[PDB]
Amino acid sequence: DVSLFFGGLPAILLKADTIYRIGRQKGLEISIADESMELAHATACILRRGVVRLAALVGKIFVNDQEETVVDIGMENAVAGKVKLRFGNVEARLEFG
Amino acid sequence: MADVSLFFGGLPAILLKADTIYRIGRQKGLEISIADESMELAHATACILRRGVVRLAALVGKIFVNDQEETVVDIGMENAVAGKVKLRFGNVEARLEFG
Repeated sequence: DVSLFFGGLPAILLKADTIYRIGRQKGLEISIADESMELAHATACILRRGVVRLAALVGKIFVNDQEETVVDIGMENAVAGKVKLRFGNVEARLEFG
Repeated sequence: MADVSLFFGGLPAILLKADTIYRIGRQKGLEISIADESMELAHATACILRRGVVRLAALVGKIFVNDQEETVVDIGMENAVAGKVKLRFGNVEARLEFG
């Protein structure tokens, strides 16, 4: 249903009822080694069926180049089923199935 | 001082460490796992945003700060009375205490 793609990783198949921790800290669901990412950068969740919530913690988040603090994203917000994300200076892509 | 602790009734205080994402929910194995029906499995997160300031973000569940609903909120000593800030996660009462 909702997949998250960072360069160099397998697609992350986002599951319900799970808090995804995103940062440069090791041992997180999404640990990215890039120096532009904060140790505790952000968190993602499935808010309800087909809808992902992203929340910025210590790091900044951009959705299609617009800064957001907290944002809910579903297929209706996508272009050709995709959304560009950026965490610090690290780009990623969400895809809705 | 820059000590910030989270209290859920009759649980030991959780002292919040910098650069750490605290998962808050009913799911077992989280930093803050609370067995209450009104807590969602993936309810919220807390993290030290900067010295003496905690950011809380509501995920699946709702958060209330001194009874006012918030989605993302930053809380430091300026929001405390006698060192305390009242929080609610769903129907679960909690408080932040600032050193």
